[PDB]
Amino acid sequence: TLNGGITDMLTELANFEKNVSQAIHKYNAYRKAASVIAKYPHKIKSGAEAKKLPGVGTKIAEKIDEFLATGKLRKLEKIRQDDTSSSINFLTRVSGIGPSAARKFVDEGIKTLEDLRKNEDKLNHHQRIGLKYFGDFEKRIPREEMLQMQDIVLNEVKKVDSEYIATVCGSFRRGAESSGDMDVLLTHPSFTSESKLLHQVVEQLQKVHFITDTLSKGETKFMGVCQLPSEKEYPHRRIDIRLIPKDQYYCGVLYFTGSDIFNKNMRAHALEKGFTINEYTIRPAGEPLPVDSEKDIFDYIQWKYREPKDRSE
DNA sequence: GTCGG
DNA sequence: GCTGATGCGC
DNA sequence: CCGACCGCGCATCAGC
Ligand SMILES: Nc1ncnc2c1ncn2[C@H]1C[C@H](O)[C@@H](COP(=O)(O)CP(=O)(O)OP(=O)(O)O)O1
Ligand SMILES: [Mn+2]
Ligand SMILES: [Mn+2]
Ligand SMILES: [Mn+2]
Ligand SMILES: [Mn+2]
Ligand code: NA
Repeated sequence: TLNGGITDMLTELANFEKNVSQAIHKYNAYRKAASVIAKYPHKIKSGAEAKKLPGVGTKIAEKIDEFLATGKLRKLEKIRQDDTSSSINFLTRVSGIGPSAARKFVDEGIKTLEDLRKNEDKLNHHQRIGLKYFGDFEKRIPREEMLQMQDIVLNEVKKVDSEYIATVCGSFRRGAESSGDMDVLLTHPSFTSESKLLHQVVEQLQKVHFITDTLSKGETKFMGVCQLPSEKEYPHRRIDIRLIPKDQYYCGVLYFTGSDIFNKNMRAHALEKGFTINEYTIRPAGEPLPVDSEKDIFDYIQWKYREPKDRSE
């Protein structure tokens, strides 16, 4: 809230570069700037003050100067008013509609939610589900509901087999008071880096009607929809489940706890210490080093350990 | 769009 | 009917 | 001043 007007501005520019310009590196540049400014403990008075921060450069400092002077950004004003930009931006809020589908739709005059309904036969399964739950998927999930969801998943998992271990990661594990979705990391002793495990868990969650819909499902990843049992229905929620080798659990939990900016910052700092981190391993790239805890990974790269609650960048 | 090389 | 190409979310 | 900034699992379909 300290520099919220600035970070909101940079976030809206990011979304434009992602959805309309299809410029993913600019999208990420804007987000890294919004992130670093969010962390800045002073109220920003000038573009030059902001330019001191790593990731804020010449062009953002200028935009910051204009925002500070006028209270707005002319570039954003023009985008908002541009029918094609505005429509593409909008359509990409449907899960399953990305920059390419959005732009194709808009070129054919499909431009609003109603139009998508009028044309559901042009949508694939994922997009039809995105449309069906459009409002629900933009609602946040209160931590109290996440706690009930956790209990359902952790118990139904234990029903299928007691050696399974499910861990809710993402913003929940970082202790956020609300979450955009539910991210679940799954392990079983029989699946290691050598050695239907996911399908058994998915189908049970379907059996007790927690999982309502499927977006994508394979041997190691499930993307779908779930809903707490009900009164007014609870909203339908996005749920992601990943099955990962048990001996790669801690790299996995580190990664899927995030945040995504934190992961970016860690993989870059890793390189600055001779290491390379991914979702599965940490390597000097040579053999995967041994890991028994998240802190093991912090140690290797000489960072002070950070509890999950301190990785929300 | 930014920054280290 | 198959599959390389690519989109999507992450 | 110029390139790196992750790369992958899963679904779809244009082009044979
Ligand atoms: N592009 C990316 N680069 C690096 N790491 C990435 C990533 N996308 C996702 N991740 C990682 C970190 C997230 O915390 C985690 C879950 O990704 P997520 O898409 O569920 C976002 P989350 O952090 O859970 O907040 P929320 O909005 O859902 O409440 O997976
Ligand atoms: Mn999440
Ligand atoms: Mn989300
Ligand atoms: Mn997720
Ligand atoms: Mn990857
Ligand atoms: Na979308």
